[PDB]
Amino acid sequence: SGAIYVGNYRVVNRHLATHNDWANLVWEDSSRDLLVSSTTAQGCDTIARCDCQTGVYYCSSRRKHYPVSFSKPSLIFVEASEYYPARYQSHLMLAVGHSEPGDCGGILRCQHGVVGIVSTGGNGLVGFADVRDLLWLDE
Ligand SMILES: COc1ccc(C(F)(F)F)cc1N(C)C(=O)N1CCC[C@H](C(N)=O)C1
Ligand SMILES: [Zn+2]
Repeated sequence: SGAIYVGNYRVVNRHLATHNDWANLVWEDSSRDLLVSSTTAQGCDTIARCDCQTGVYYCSSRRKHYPVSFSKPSLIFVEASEYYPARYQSHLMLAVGHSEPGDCGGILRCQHGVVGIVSTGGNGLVGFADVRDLLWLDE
């Protein structure tokens, strides 16, 4: 579990979104596994605007942060689940890093701010849904 709070927005994995997220929907994209809902309280997370390929992510299954090198956002094949059929997930970045089911939602950050959230992995890999291209999160 986990979310990004920036301005009047909450960014979560689309497969983990709640009834409240869907009743206050701003934008969602099944191909990115993202959903953004509106909030009453003001969020203070800073979104990174960069092409960093190094950062640190929070891994709940180890209660630890890990430094990682990660790939550029791209279309990557993802296995079927109770939430999606087998498909290409867009704007996904992979790193060699552990992860298990509930790790979805952990933040990846670089020196500039929030880069994205854990959305994939499996077999010793973890993937991140990138949010750096969503320029409207700041306004
Ligand atoms: C880092 O995520 C994982 C962690 C562990 C596992 C494992 F292999 F153990 F079952 C799997 C994953 N994945 C990849 C995963 O949870 N899903 C399931 C829900 C939908 C997510 C999506 N973006 O489509 C993909
Ligand atoms: Zn950066």
